[PDB]
Amino acid sequence: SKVCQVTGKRPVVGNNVSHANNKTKRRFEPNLHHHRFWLESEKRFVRLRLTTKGMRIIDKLGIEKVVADLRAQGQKI
Amino acid sequence: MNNERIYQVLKGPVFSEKAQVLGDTAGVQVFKVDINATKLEIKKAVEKLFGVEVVKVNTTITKGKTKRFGRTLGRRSDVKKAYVTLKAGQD
Amino acid sequence: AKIKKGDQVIVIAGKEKGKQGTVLSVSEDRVKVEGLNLVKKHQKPNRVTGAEGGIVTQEASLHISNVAILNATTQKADRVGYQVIDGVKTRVYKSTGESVAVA
Amino acid sequence: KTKDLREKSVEELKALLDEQQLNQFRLRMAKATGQLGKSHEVQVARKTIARIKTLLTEKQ
Amino acid sequence: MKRTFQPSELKRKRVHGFRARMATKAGRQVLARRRAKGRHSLTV
RNA sequence: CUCCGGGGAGGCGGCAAAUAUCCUUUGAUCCGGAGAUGUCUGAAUGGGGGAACCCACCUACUUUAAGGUAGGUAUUGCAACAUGAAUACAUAGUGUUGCAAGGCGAACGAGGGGAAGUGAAACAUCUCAGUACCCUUAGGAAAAGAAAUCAAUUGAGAUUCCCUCAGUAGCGGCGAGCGAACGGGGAUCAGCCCAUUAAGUUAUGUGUGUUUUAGUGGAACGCUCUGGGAAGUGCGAACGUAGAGGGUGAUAUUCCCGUACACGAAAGGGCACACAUAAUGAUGACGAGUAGGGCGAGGCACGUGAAACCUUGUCUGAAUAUGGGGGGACCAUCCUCCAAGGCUAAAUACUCCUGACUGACCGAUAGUGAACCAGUACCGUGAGGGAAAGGCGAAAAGAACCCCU
RNA sequence: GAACCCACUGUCGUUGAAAAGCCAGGGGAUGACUUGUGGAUAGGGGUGAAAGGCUAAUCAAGCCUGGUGAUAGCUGGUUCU
RNA sequence: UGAGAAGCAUGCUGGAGGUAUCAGAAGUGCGAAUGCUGACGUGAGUAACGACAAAACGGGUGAAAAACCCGUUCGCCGAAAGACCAAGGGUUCCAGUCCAACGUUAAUCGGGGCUGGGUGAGUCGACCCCUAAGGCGAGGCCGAAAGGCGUAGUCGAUGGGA
Repeated sequence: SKVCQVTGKRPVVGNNVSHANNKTKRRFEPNLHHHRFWLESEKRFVRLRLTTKGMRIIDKLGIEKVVADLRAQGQKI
Repeated sequence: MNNERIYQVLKGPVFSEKAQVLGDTAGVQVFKVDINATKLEIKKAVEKLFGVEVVKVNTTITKGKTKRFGRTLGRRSDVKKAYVTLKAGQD
Repeated sequence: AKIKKGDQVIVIAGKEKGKQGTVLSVSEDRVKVEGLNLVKKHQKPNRVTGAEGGIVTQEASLHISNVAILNATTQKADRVGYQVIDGVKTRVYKSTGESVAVA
Repeated sequence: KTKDLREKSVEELKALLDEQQLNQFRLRMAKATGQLGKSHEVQVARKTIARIKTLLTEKQ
Repeated sequence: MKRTFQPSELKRKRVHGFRARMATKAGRQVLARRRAKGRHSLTV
């Protein structure tokens, strides 16, 4: 499923609004992709499905802390 | 085998023209038996509870009839019949 | 209050009012008294049991509330109550309080 | 009969259970043959078997 | 002339059978509705 | 079937009445409580399968022939242990043990998705409407809840529900329509914590009160007349902390069951409080990918409108008490409060069920579809649809026997 | 040219023997043939040597339940003195 | 009896309820809606009694015989009007007894009512072993939820195996 592991972002619902104010249902989707990150503590590559905001959070906090937080939450990585 | 099941294998004898002729001319005994009895079970039960030796056992199942009593419709239960052939002249 | 199987009672309601007798059986709210409330029953012959059918007279059940306990001393209809004498619960007449006659 | 059965030991109760089951089978045979006039015996045997089973479970 | 109903027990039970109904979410809802209404026969 | 308690003349359930056996004052039937047994299918869980069927393995006791008995053998998650690749440590994987979950069911709560008929006298903005419907999930209620809140005589003090304010102020192809808040009056009333760990909640065990699961006693009317039958007429009498209700051959406070009242529990269960332990609150120690901003949407009575305020799909991004949020574009002053961490009862919503009581509610074409063997008969492959049918008599006393056939 | 598969003409039937038939003739009959059992394709979809044909005696958008008691400036009806 | 919706008294039937006056509340007056439910008329003793071969007589039983049973003649099918298997049905199978309802007439007859009886496997079929089309599917990939696909595997005869 299109669920970001780091942030939990998922597709949401909204409207296409035209020039005559006709409305139709639409979905806004996240910028989700698969990425391999190096982990020295375990000496391995970990593959995560995440967003660019998640990448920014990883850059800010470090791979070790984010991976530990996800494991504590319950994700198996 | 358990004597508890041995004493329940056999229900009762059958009285009819076919059974009478078979008993008179061939020494075959016809029994009503439990619906879930086997030929070996019936053979063992007959030998134990009648002091005779059995050569072969034949079995058949007749389905119960559907009866209408007044406005109510019911069905009778199925019956199993065993033909037991004794050796030479016995019983 | 109870009218027992062997009690002697007097009829207070119906066509037999004023007649006394002995109870023969009590069931539900109906009681039969010996020689009272007779009917003529037409019986059809029965093949299996023989007993050629014929007209037979038998007692018909009466409602319990139509009979009352008969008091020996006064020969008058009375009512029954309950009293604990010694260690046994006993029936008594409400009119006099004496224990109900045992028969 | 329940009081009489209570005093008996487990072995005696089991032996009487076997005897009563055999008696029940024989009663069924007799009723099927139609030579028995009284029918309360089968009910007595069945209830005695039930009593013996209950007493055995209680004791063990 | 040939009419619509050509019976066959194996097909009948494989299509409308009890296990067939239990196999799917919608079939379980069908069984629930029939139980709530009190049908004497839930399935063919 | 067994035991405990109640009760004392009958009883072997009903359509469905009968004979026959039969059981019962060494106490039956029956009523209340606690135990024993409880085949097969069904989440079904040893494998399979067209539900109530077919087939198989392991252990232990018996067995002599080709059997019996008693257990165990599903998946997923978590924990401990053992074993263990590419690959050297490792890791993945594999296995054993222990614990937990799945399913069903009336309505009410919360959350994810989400129409159209219709109205606008056409119709696309709008309305219908966050309604119908699908999906996930908790409890006896849920949710919310202790101000980065309102107000503006410079005051009020957490949530929730009812009456007003008011069809007012506003929104709107300024159409049709939608529709607040402040302030006041009530119901209820409660605050407590962030790792030296609070209130509150849950399970077990003990004690003090209370209420339930059978039951017992319970007053007092005679004569006369009509009548098939008296409870109805006429004459008089009694009880009433009792003249509620039902029945009895027609209308009964004194004929029966009862009614006010008094009394009653071997055994088991519910509730209130006190106390002794377990867990829980609780991976939480002042809140940074945070507040704020550009772009596109959604919510607020409010349709981007002078649009303040809340959520964010995407791109960005501070200060941090000498600080920061709000007071409806926005600036200055003043007032007020401290977000990016939590727990919390009552007032509130509902009835598949249990006991009692009631009705200017119906009385067999009515009232539930169904007073009766009805979700049955019957129709359809199936989802599904779906009837009609009450009344002898007080008591069967239900017509012995004769005649036509 | 039989069986088997079709349906070109005419009569009869039209509250039928039959909600599509009978009788007398007619076409293919080793093939692009006929047929049994068990499977797959589902409604704005399926399948179609193509007729808007077929999709359970129903098809220019199947059936059942729900929104629902839809709306109807239209037609009918509306009970004693 | 009154101007009306209607009121009053009484003979017969029936066998247990009814209710003045003044107030009060309504499921409060039916001829029509191709209205709804049930009963019953006219058409009328009218149409009709459903392939492809056809019946006649003697006797028997019986309340009753064109239709049943026995007998002597006649006719019809005979690559289906005969014999059998699978599918489907479920007691319709055999014997005794009965004719209210059914059988397009009658019925002593019946696939009709009631009572009893009847199916016997190492070699026939199923179960079982094996797999096709296809279904399901540990892990796995994907998707708001529901769920979709699929590996190992497991089912699945219309086929192979004494």
